[PDB]
Amino acid sequence: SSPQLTFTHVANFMNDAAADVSAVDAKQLAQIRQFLKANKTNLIESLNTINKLRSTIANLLQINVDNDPFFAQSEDLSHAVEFFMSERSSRLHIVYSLLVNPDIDLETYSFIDNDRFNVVGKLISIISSVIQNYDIITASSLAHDYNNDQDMFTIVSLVQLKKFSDLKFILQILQILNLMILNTKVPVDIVNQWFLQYQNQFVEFCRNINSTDKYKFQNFQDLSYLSETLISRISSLFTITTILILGLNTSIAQFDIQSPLYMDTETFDTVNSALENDVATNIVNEDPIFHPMIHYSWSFILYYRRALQSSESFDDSDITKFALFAESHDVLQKLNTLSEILSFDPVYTTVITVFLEFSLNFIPITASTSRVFAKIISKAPEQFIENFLTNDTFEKKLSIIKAKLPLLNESLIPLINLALIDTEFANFELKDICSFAVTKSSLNDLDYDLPDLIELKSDLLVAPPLENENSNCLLSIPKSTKGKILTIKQQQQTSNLIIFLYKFNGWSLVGRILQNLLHSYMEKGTQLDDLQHELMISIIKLVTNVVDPKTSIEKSSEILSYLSNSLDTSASTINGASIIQVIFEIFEISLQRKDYTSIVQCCEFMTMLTPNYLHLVSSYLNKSDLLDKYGKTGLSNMILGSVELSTGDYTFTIQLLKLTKVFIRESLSLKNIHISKRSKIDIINKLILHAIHIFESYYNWKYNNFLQKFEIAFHLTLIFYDVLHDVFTINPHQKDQLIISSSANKLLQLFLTPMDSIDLAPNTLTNILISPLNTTTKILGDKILGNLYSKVMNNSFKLCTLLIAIRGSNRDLKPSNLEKLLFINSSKLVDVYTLPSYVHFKVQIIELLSYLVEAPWNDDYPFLLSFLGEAKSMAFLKEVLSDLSSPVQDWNLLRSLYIFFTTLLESKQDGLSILFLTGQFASNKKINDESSIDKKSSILTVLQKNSLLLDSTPEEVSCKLLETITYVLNTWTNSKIFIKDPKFVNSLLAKLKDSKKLFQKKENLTRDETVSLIKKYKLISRIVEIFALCIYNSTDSNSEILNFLNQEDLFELVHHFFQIDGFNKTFHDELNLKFKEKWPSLELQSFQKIPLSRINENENFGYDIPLLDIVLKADRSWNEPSKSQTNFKEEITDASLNLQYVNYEISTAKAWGALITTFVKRSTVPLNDGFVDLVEHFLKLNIDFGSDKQMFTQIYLERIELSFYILYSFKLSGKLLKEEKIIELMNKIFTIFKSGEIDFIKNIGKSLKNNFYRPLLRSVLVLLELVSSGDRFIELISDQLLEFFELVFSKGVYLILSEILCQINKCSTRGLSTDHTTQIVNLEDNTQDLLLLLSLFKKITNVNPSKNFNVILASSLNEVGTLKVILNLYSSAHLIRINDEPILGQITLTFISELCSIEPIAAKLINSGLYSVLLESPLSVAIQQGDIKPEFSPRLHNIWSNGLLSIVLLLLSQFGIKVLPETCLFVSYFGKQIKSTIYNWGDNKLAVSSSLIKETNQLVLLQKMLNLLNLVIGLDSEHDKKRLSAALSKFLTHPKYLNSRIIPTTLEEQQQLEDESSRLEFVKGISRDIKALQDSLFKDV
Repeated sequence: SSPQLTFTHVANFMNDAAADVSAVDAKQLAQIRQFLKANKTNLIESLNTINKLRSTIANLLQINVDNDPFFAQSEDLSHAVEFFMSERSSRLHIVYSLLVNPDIDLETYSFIDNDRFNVVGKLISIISSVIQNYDIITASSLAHDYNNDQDMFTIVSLVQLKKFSDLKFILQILQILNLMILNTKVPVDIVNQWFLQYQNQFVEFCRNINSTDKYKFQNFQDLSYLSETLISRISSLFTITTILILGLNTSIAQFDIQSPLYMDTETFDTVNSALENDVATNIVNEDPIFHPMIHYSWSFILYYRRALQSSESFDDSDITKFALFAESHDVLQKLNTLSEILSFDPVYTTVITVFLEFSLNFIPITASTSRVFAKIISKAPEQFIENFLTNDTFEKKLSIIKAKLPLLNESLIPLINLALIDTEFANFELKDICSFAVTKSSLNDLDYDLPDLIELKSDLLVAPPLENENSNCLLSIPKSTKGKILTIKQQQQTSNLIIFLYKFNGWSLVGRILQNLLHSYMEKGTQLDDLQHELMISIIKLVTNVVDPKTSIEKSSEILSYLSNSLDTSASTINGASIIQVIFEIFEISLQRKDYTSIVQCCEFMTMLTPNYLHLVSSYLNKSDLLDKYGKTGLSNMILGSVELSTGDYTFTIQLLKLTKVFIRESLSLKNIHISKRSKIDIINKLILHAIHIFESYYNWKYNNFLQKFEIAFHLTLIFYDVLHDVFTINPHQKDQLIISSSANKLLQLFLTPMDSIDLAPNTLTNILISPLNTTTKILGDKILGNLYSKVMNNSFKLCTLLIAIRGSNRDLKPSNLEKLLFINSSKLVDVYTLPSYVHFKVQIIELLSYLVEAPWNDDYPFLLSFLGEAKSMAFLKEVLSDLSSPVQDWNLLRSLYIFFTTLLESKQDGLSILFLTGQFASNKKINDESSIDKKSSILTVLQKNSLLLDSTPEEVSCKLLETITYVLNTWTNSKIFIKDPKFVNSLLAKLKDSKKLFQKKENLTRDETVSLIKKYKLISRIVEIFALCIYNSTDSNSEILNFLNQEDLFELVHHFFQIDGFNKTFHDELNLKFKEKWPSLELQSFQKIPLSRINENENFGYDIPLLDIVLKADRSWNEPSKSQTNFKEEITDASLNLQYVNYEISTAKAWGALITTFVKRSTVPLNDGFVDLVEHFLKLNIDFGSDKQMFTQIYLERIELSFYILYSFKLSGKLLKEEKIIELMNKIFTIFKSGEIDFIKNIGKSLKNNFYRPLLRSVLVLLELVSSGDRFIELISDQLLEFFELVFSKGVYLILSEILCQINKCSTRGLSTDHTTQIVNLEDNTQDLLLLLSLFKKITNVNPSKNFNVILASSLNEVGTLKVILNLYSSAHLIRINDEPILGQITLTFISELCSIEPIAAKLINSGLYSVLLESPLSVAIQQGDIKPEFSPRLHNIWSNGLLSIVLLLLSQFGIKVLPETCLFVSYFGKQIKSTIYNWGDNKLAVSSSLIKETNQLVLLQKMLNLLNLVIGLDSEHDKKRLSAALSKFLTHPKYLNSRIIPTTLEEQQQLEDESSRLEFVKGISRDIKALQDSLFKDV
């Protein structure tokens, strides 16, 4: 059936597409909109709804069984409950997503806009219904007691989850309702319903749940503190909703009087009566029914409403009672607490800011009010802050403060508090103060002349604000200063003040006041007044805002200069006077006295001071005692152990972690070279030590605020990952250049530990990974409350993946304990994978599993199937199958699943792979047979289904699908279920044919064009690999691939895939050069990426852009290049794509070569002319020096091999081809073999790279086997053939034999190393000298050579020198023993016979006298000694005997009477062996074989031939022939005697005797040959 979409998946998709709607796939977007248009009423209306355990939980859910079929038949009831919660939350997620961004579906959005207030009323009714059944029925259901205890625990846990989910549901509905009713005119019906159900149901519920004074484990503060945390948010949101319904508007920053509430005279009465009833019955309960904000704002609403009308009647009877109530209930601190609780969303900050701006008119600005305003308003958006600061009422109230400014509590403290709103506003109000107000008890001390206009006739000394009494510092007012005297009460609804106009700076005054406060801080001690202490903290915070990096370094420096003008010069610890030193002294004193607020504020100051002033922070951290110094515990640990571990607040720890993050990032920069490396290294090491100390213990602390625990783990996992990533994934050829290398090494040592280790860092990481299975983590970590937990989790997943990758890249590192922990906790990750509420954690889990499986284990291998089990593995398979087959699917999830399948197929996890492929466990291996795959529960079915959607599927997903298919095909299975339906092969062929976008490839490609080319290459490589496998496994079943390969125009399509021309060496070399003059301290290769794994194959080429951004963040040339300057960012981005392009081009060339090779191997029919054209193309490509740049010289080798085998395949078939192409190929192969990248002449290549010229040698040998090419181009043919012949033969033979001389004696002063055993397998003489050279010699001699060719050959041989090296190698054979026998002489005779076969060479060599020279050798004398028999060395002895007889016979036959004396002396010297053989044959007891018959026939042929061409002992006299004939008559009559005398001494003789014996052939050959020769002799005589 159809899987059908669910609300959770649609909500996840809309969350993904909430940023950019156009960025998502258009078809998926259209299908999502089609789903939305069908479900328009089910979003909200379906929420409304007006065997004992299942009935109890069904009553708990307040929904019928048949209403939820998924809940009905779910085996695990917890899964059904989780699914129902997820669907209920996802409906409102969809509604909120539509409200926030209407562009997702404008048709469904309009369904809400036209029915806005009906939806609002429905939301209020739903909130009331949820509150009604929150505890009335759930508590009764929990109170039930049937039997068992595990069921009771499960029911209790489910009830607690349901209650917390109900609270989260209320929070969600409140968020949506506040979004809807904002800046809208609320009808009086909604107002009445809200003001009725708020008093009737909401406040009592909140108070009852807050105080529960009206199963033991997992019910402590881990549970009770949760409800108190949620109820506070719920009450704050009720307060905000009540404020919004009254008519607050953020567009005008004022209450909307024209709302229907105030135009109705009856609904106004109900609200007024409700507030009056709340006021009049307050004292019974100290907490009012309505928040003091509501009464406090109603006071102003009533005042404005009365002022709009004419009559007022009573004034204080009704207007002022609400104000008095609010003031007596401490409205300001309640407002501050309300602002603090609602900090998660920025809208409520705007609401409170506009409320404060509205209330400005009725509030005089004082110390407490200014403090509250600074605390609240400073977090508002910039536009609302500007609106508040530009208000006319605020300006008028600020002018009064600024009038009489230097009065401490009156004006100075409120102005300092107001300065904490905006930095530019503070600068404007503090830079140019132009008023000085002085109060004096006695007027005699002032010499002023005279109604308020006075003048000063002398200089005046006035003590500055908060000046020490003993200090001599005073402020001087010059004479002739106009003054104004004020002695009357302030005119708003004071002492004798005198105000002079005096232009002075306020920053200097504030700095002097701060120094004075420091002096009293270290004099009195810790008993400083709160007013002074808070003034000090406020001044420190103001300077912190001043020194913020958001300010320009110039103006920050100017302000800090202003702040230090009036400081005392008595201090001399550091030259000059600075406010930074004052704040540092305050920090040290506060650290000594354990003052939490002061240290927190100073740590914030020092955290924000780092980016622009690092030479001060580093110096302080060196001098201060906050960090450990040589075995001495620092002040930070003293505070953490005593103060923070008892109070439960860890603001200082989080501030320290933030400082660590900022310090590391600023130290990695390039503008901080003026700071020494050693200080930075020491400080970074100390900070990393502190961070590691914090990491191993924070998880067991007690937290008053739960979010703080998320704020710590977020900062810890963010520091480790950056340090490890910047070091272990960059700079392949170095390991310690970066300043953070030591910290990275120590972190790697701590995280990766051997098996026996028990270190707590891997345990903490693993505990973080499996957190979502906790109840408190499920509740607090939900996305409704916030997204900090999700960031924590993705950081942890990234860190764990990076650690596994780093370990896997080193063979020396043994398997770590973290991987064993992950293997043990592997069934706890499948649980997270299958959780309905966690669908944004699937890709990361799958990637982690793939990385874990890919890791190599040497000693012992852990099996995933053994850890998961039989039940947990099947659930994983079901979830994976459900994910694979969905109507709408995520591309990232599909890609990750394909990568996971590919990785699992390569690994040794055979059980899991078998389960995934076949759907059944590997334990039942007997089931494996034909049709033994469960089609319903196998990945193969889904692979087949998705393989046909190549056009719709994106190219990455399809290419990885093809990788998985190839891995399935090549090794795991032989039955090709894929090719049963030809649709797959047809789709592959269509993609290959229409993939012709590879035409231009050069015409100034853009970035997107290059990316598309890369993807196309990646797809085509996999396609041709699949085709190669399909054609190889089956010869003729895939007739369509054969037809595609047999087409006429294949060559034009495939010829460009074998050429690699997409690399720009000049571009890649000028970029590296130009990077070292702009920034000479850096080299571009330092930022090169390191490939750690194939799972991250896409991001493995080029340079790291984030690291370059970190290093060069402060450089203008990197960030804002000019028009006349190069753009290094874009060039580096381009250079990273070229490497990937070249890599995939080479891969595609390799795959195409493999496919063509495997096609040519099997084909038997004659090939087309397209392959001749392809061979010509390959040879020309090698002509143009395809390896001069050393561009992956295996392309050269594969081209050579392809050309050789295509040429060789023409021998098996006919292939009648013209001689012109033969000549072209022959000339091109000569030009390849001479000079160029090949190293045959230099003799260096032959010893090492013998594969670069041996295919060429066989190609030359077998290409000449075609029709003889010696007629048409006989001139060029002869010239090229002679050149190639001499160049190969003379040089190779001379060099090989010179090397042999080197191993036997001193050839070129290299040294003498004569020995029986040397080098390996005759170097190349075994193959390169006798397999090819003599064969090509014979081919030329069989090619009808001309006399002029022989003459030129002889001339070249004389120029080189011949047969001297032959005698030298014969002496080598004398001095070299192989298998305890001299075997190198078997080829000397062959070479001699080949040389002597032709007349000119033989005639030229005989003049040098080969006979005596070869006879003088000791082996020749040993052979001449006689008594040589085949019993000793049959094969070799017959070989040399036949060789010498053949050469003697041929020379005698060819040459005339000028050689007869030489032959006569040769046979006289060699006659002893012949006589011994004759005597042995006459005496019998000798093994005679076919070789002996051949030797006897050759001797007989030489005899009478040395006679008639006018000696031979044993054959000259006729008596010898008579005796031989008598012996012949004796033995020829007894074949059985000959068979008995025959002894098989040769393998061929043994084989012949085994098969029907050999006596018949032996006797027949002997009889025929001997009778013929005897008849010839008798006729001649």
